[PDB]
Amino acid sequence: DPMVSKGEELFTGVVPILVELDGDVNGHKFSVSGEGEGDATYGKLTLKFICTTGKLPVPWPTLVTTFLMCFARYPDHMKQHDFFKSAMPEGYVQERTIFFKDDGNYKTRAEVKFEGDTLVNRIELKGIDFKEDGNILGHKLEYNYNSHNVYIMADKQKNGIKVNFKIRHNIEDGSVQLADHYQQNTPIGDGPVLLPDNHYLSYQSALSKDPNEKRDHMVLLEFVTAAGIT
Repeated sequence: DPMVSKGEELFTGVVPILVELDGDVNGHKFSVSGEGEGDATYGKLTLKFICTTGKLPVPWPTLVTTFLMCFARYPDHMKQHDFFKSAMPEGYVQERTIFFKDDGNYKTRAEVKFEGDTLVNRIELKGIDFKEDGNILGHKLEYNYNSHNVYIMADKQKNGIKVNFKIRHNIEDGSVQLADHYQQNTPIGDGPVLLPDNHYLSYQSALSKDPNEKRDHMVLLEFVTAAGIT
């Protein structure tokens, strides 16, 4: 397939990744930069993020979903369903609203595209109506992360996709903080893209720290695999 060849070919080895995020949650402002690499053949992403403005005023786990679905491994039989690579190299817009149960919400806009050989994710995040002393601004979330499926459907009329899923973040008391994600993606170019049948991505994420790093930071290792079309 002369299309499936194009974006495919852009992802066949290890691709450098740059992430930049500008954030404001209840007027607490911050910036983060990330670097690493993705290897879509294996669905493998390796990233390190740094808060460049000082102390991150939200828990790192809350930003994992915000900080690259073009790196998903699509099985050969499901390659006609890979919208994210098909939008490349011109890229796509990824928008979300993240509703923290009994707390505030995040609204994000990102552009994901190539700059030369580097895959870049540029993000603006606004949070509002957070509780001062709640789980997010009160930093009551454990530094860990659960496996989760991400459901994708076509949104034909916007020439893109809609994605929906729930994240449960472990609270330090043994409870959980739900984060209800609503997502839309649409290509930046006017060229054709693959519009998928309903399917899902399986994510596994592992959080860690760099023992030599004094800045406020997070190391993220993610595996992501498309499924749900036999």
